[PDB]
Amino acid sequence: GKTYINTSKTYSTPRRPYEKERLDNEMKLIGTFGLKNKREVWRVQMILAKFRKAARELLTLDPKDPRRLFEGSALLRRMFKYGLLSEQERKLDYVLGLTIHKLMERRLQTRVFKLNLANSIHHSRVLIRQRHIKVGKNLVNVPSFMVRTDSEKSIDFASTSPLGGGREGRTKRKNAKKSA
Amino acid sequence: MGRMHGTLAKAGKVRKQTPKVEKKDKPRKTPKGRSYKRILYNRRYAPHILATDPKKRKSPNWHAGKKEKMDAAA
Amino acid sequence: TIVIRTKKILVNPLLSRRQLSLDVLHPDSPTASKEKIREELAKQLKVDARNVVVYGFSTQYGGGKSTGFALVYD
Amino acid sequence: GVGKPRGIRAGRKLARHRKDQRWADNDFNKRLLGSRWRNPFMGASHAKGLVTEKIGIESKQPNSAVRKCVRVLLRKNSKKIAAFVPMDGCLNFLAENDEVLVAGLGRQGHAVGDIPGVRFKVVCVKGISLLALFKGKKEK
RNA sequence: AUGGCAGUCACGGGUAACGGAGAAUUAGGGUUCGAUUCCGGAGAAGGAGCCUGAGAAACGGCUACUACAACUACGGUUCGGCAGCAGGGAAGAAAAUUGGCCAAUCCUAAUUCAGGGAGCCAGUGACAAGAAAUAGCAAGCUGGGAAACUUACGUUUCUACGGCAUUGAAAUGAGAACAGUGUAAAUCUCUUAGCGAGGAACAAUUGGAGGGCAAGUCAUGGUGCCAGCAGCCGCGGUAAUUCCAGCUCCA
Ligand SMILES: [Mg+2]
Ligand SMILES: [Mg+2]
Ligand SMILES: [Mg+2]
Ligand SMILES: [Mg+2]
Ligand SMILES: [Mg+2]
Ligand SMILES: [Mg+2]
Ligand SMILES: [Mg+2]
Ligand SMILES: [Mg+2]
Ligand SMILES: [Mg+2]
Ligand SMILES: [Mg+2]
Ligand SMILES: [Mg+2]
Ligand SMILES: [Mg+2]
Ligand SMILES: [Mg+2]
Ligand SMILES: [Mg+2]
Ligand SMILES: [Mg+2]
Repeated sequence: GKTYINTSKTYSTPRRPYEKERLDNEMKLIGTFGLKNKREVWRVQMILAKFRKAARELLTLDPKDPRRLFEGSALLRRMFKYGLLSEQERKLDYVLGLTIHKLMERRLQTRVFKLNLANSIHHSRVLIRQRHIKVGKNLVNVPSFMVRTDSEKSIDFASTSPLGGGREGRTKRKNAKKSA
Repeated sequence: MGRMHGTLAKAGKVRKQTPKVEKKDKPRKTPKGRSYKRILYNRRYAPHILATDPKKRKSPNWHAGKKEKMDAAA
Repeated sequence: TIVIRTKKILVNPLLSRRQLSLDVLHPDSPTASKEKIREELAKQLKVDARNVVVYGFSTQYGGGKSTGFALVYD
Repeated sequence: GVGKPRGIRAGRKLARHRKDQRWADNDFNKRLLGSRWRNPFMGASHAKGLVTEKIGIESKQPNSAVRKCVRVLLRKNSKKIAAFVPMDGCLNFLAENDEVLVAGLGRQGHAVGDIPGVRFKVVCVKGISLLALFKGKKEK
C-alpha cells in the first residue's frame, strides 16, 4: 500500500521522567483547566514551542527582510484570531512571552465554563462532548478546539439538544412515560 | 541455629508457604479517567493544601490504615 | 421543510447538461432522500425529474446541512 | 602546541587520525567487526531453544542462594547457552526438552547482579509467558 | 612503441553495501540510518546462448547444461520456473485473505463500448499516526478553612475546596436499530425515528513505593540468608521501608 497522507506527532516526552516541581506544575494545570491525562498539557507545550521556534528564527533575521515582514505579520495575525495576543502586542518579541496558562485558556472547555454556560471546568468537558454546544456554523464535539476570537460571539447550545429547544432526551422521556 | 524443617533449595517454597489472603471487596469503585485526576488534584494540589505551610505539607501516602484517617478527619 | 441552495453552476454544452453543486438545509430532519432533492431541484429549475441526476451527498456533523451534486441534461 | 594540526590543508590528516583513534572506543569496535553476529544470539533480540538441563547456581558473594537456571540448546545456532529462570518457583514451569524463549539480561552480553557469568533469561515456555504462567492467567 | 596507476593509498580484502530523493536525533559542529511510495541500476533457481522485433539477452519467450517441479500405459511429455497477487512448505524472534470489482486512477488494443492481482474495494492488522467516553450537577450528613465574637467549647457565613457501600432527577455516547447518506455491489462512517446508566455495572490497565526516581512514619501477615528481589548501590541470616501477599499510595 502506497499512501501519501502525512505523518504527525502532536506531543513530546520530558528528558526527566520524575521531577517534583514539574509534575506539580502539570497537575496544577490539569486541575485548573480541567484536563485529564498529562499528554494534553504536553501537546499544548508542543504547540507553544512551535510558535516560539518561529518567532526565534524570525528574530535571526534583518528587520527589513521580506521574509520576516510577511511571515511575522502572518504569525501575529494568527495570534489575534485566536486571541492569544492582546491588541497592543503585535511585536514578535511578545510571542515568546506566551504562557501555557494563556494558551489553555483558549480551550473550548475553558471557554464554555468561563462563559457561564457550564457550572464547572468539568461540567464543560462533558457538555462539549455530549454534543451540547455549537460554535459558529458547526457543532463542536471536541474539547481541544482552539477558539476563534470571532466565533466567541456564537457559542450557544445546539438546536439539536435540550438547552437548544430540542426534544428532552431519553432519560426524561423514559421517566415521564411511566405513569403513576 | 537449630531450626530447620524444609529442604534448602526447594523451588516454590516461599510462594507456596504464603497464606492466601483475598483482596477486599470494594464498596462502589475507583473512578476511571479524568475524574480520577480530579480526585488527585483535590486531595493534593487543591487551594486548601497550597494555603498550608509548604514545608509542613503532608506526604500523600502517610496513612496506610484507617485509624489515622479518623485522626486526620478530627 | 427542505430548502435547496444551488451553488456552483457550470453550463456544459459538450455533454449538453448543467453541472451543479448543491446545498440542502434540513435543520430539523434526517438527511434528505434523493427523490425529494431531485423533485425540489426540478421545482426550482423547471425541468423534468428524470432529466436530473443527483449524486454524492455529504451530511455534515450535527445535521443541519448536506452538500451534494446534480446534473441536468437538456 | 596542542599536538594536533591546525591548518587548512590539514583536512585529511585530521579526519584520518580520527578514523584511527575511533577504534579505541569500544562500542565502535564491537560494532565494526561483526561482533554482534558471532554472539550466541547471532545479533538477534531473543532466541528459541531446547532445555538440556535444569541447574542451580550458587550466588556470588556476599549473597547466598540458589539461582534457578537452565541450559538451553538454541535452535538457530545449535550453540549451548546458560540462562536464568526468573521469579518464584518458575523453574517448575519448565520441563526438560521444552521450547523456550530467551532474551538478554539488560547488560547486552554481560551478567547481572549476583548470578555470575549468566547472560540470559527465560521469557516463554512452550508458547506461553512466564509472566502469564506466574500470575496464573494461563495453564501449561 | 614501452607505456598506464600508485603514500594526494594504486592494487587487494571486508560490507549483517544496491545509489540517490530522503529518515531518527539534533544549541551550534555532529552522530546514526535509508530493503521499502519517487527517480536511477540490477535480476527472475545458477550459468550461457538465441529467436522476433522499433526496442529484449526478455524470462508470466525458446535452446542447452548444473540443481530441481508436474504427468507417463516407460517411449514419451509439460503454456515447468510465487524476487506478480492470494496461498503452501521451510527458515526463523519476526510479518495478513488461496476474497470483490474495473465504479475511480491510468495503461494496452484494429479500439467511445474489450482486457488489466497496475489499481481500487473489503478482510487480517495495539507496525505507526490523529481526535477522544470510562461520568457530569446538585442535595442531606460530615471535614476543613475563613471570619467575628464569646475572654477559654456557642453563633454565622461561606469567592478555598474537600470526603460519604446516603438520597435526587437530568445529560449522553458505547450497544443496537427503521429510514436517509455512501458503494460497481457489500461493509463502515455520517444524519437520524423506535430503543439503550446507579452500581463487584457500560467497573482500565500496565508497572512501581529504600536510593538513583514520583509514591508507606503500615508497631500489617507469611518467609527466616531459604524462596526470591536487585539495570547499578544493594535487600533477605527472626522485629525485611527491597522477597510472597493484604491495605494504601505513586507514575
Ligand atoms: Mg486495505
Ligand atoms: Mg562507550
Ligand atoms: Mg535497559
Ligand atoms: Mg557486588
Ligand atoms: Mg495484578
Ligand atoms: Mg549505506
Ligand atoms: Mg542515466
Ligand atoms: Mg507471493
Ligand atoms: Mg473496461
Ligand atoms: Mg493510537
Ligand atoms: Mg443502512
Ligand atoms: Mg452507571
Ligand atoms: Mg510490598
Ligand atoms: Mg515487585
Ligand atoms: Mg513483617
